[PDB]
Amino acid sequence: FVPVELATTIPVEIQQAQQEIKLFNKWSFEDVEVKDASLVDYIQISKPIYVAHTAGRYANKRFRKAQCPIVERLTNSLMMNGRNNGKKLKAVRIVKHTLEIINVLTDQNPLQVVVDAIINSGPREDTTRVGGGGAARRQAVDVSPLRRVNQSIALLTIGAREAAFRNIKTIAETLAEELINAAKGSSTSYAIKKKDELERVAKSNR
Amino acid sequence: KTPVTLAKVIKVLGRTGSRGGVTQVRVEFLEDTTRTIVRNVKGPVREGDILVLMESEREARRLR
Amino acid sequence: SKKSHKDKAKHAVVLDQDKFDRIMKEAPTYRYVSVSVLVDRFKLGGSLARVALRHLENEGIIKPVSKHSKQAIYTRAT
Amino acid sequence: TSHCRFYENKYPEIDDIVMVNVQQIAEMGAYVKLLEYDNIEGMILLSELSRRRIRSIQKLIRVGKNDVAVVLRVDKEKGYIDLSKRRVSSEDIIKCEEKYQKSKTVHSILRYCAEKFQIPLEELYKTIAWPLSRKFGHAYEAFKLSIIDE
Amino acid sequence: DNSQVFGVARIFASFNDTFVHVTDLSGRETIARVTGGMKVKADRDESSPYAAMLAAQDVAAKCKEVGITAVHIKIRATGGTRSKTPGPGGQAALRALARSGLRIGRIEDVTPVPSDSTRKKGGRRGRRL
RNA sequence: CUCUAACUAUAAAAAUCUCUCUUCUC
Ligand SMILES: [Mg+2]
Ligand SMILES: [Mg+2]
Ligand SMILES: [Mg+2]
Repeated sequence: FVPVELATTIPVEIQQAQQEIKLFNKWSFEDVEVKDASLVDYIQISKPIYVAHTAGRYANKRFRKAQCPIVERLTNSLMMNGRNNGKKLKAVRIVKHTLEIINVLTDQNPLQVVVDAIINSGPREDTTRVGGGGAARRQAVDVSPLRRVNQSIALLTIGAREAAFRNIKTIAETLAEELINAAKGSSTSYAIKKKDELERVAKSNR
Repeated sequence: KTPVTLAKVIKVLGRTGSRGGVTQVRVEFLEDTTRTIVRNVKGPVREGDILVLMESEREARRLR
Repeated sequence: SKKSHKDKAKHAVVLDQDKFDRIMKEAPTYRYVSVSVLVDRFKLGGSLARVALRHLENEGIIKPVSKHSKQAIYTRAT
Repeated sequence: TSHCRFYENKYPEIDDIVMVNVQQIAEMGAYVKLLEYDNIEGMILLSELSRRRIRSIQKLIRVGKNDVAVVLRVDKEKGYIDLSKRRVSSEDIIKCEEKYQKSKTVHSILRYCAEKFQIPLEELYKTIAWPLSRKFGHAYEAFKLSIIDE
Repeated sequence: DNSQVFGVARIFASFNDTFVHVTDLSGRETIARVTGGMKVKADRDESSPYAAMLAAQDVAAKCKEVGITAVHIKIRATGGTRSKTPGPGGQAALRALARSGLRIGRIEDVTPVPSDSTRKKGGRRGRRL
């Protein structure tokens, strides 16, 4: 379709009809929906971005974290445990491999899988340490949606890191299996397990 | 059973808690918006946001 | 410290004829073909996982997806 | 193989007494295995852990060893148990530990028989142990009578 | 009157372990004694509003199944010589009855009042915590 | 030259302390 005359020719799939901004020219930000209405407005699948990595002024005001690209936030939160500070390119490669795996396993256009996972892994009831001295008992509160998504993404990345540590399954594979098991109700995922523990300990200490 | 309800917060009635992290929210049930409750939220939130609850009639007092 | 793992043969590293046959047979019907996944079946130590995995690409037993180093992304050949 | 319940069902009942072993304490308390019933996990969070003020965290928990326990809630869908240790009176703890001692003693003999005949321990408990516990209140008393009366 | 089968709540609400105990309109036959401590464990939440809510729901279910539809509510503090103030669980229990189906009529305070007699517990200086 | 309404939910424990005193006048 319309091979445009250039003295420096972009390859075909990178050229033809790019009036179709997508993630990696592989996965579509269209056909992506959030199930819950609670986590919408705090998941930024609205803007299609070519790389989940962008130097944004996204920590100046109180809620500028809300409109950061969710896949970019997953990349960014992937870098943890000192030996990996900075190194955003490695995190981007890891998320790219994870996106590939999420594609080929359980085709299910991977952005939908990741958004479903973060939706179903955002804890809604937590506890605070109201106990002053004598009755050091924690009391239950409910969770703000921004806190929900942030805690879900942190739980997913920390479970991925824990699984991949000193193990033969590469961090891409571990993150992908974490996301897949989180998208379904599979209690084998670390994130869903800890989130369930949090919800249940909130229920116990209402 | 999962009797969760969605409630849109319309007012932030200040902040409370021991360390000062949890916030008062005046939520208004998305089903039958005639009813309003006050409850206690961990994490930042603005007006117009919605919340998911399991307990519905629990109008918890100020944390202290 | 002490070796509290007490694991088995820490994966097989020398190939066998039956191992060759089972890799050739079961290369499809497993959607994911990555070095760690080949290792997961206790069949492959890992050093030859990339090697045998490359050998599967001699008459298209598995099709590629990506060729980034430090991993391998292969799917069953349709 | 060492496994199987000591009492009738697999799930603990509401408002009963058990004695559990501790293996791990993460942040909210200790979710621990039970030695009076089956082998599933059940949690004690820190509020219902120490009758005295919460001063010694590891001294009173002693990871790896056994202690009296009381079950509050049961989730009869998945295998989750809510449990405590503060709420067992000084009068109670002794009967708690006596029941555990009896249950543990009856276990090993049928363990030996199951190992020797390669029969699942569940089958031996279903066949001989449970009807004895129904007849006599407890199986060890049944074996004491078996020494006396055939 | 469209045959609202009246009953009476007779809420007892102290600083400790509020009570909800429905009887007949004559105040003789018990219905749904279930108390504050029944539905809470730590014994500290005995007076907590959530305890009242849970006991209230249990009473509401039992009351609706036996046949009492409308319930007359009386709140009773500890009363006598002791502290004259309605328990914190009373409001929660009343609200919870109000929501859960059973209709409400003629709420009044029944907390007894002495003629300042039978000297109160504590001594002269009293509790000196 | 003119009028009486809004009311909440705090108590775990915390004992003791060695020198050394130096000043105001055009
Ligand atoms: Mg004092
Ligand atoms: Mg004082
Ligand atoms: Mg002295």
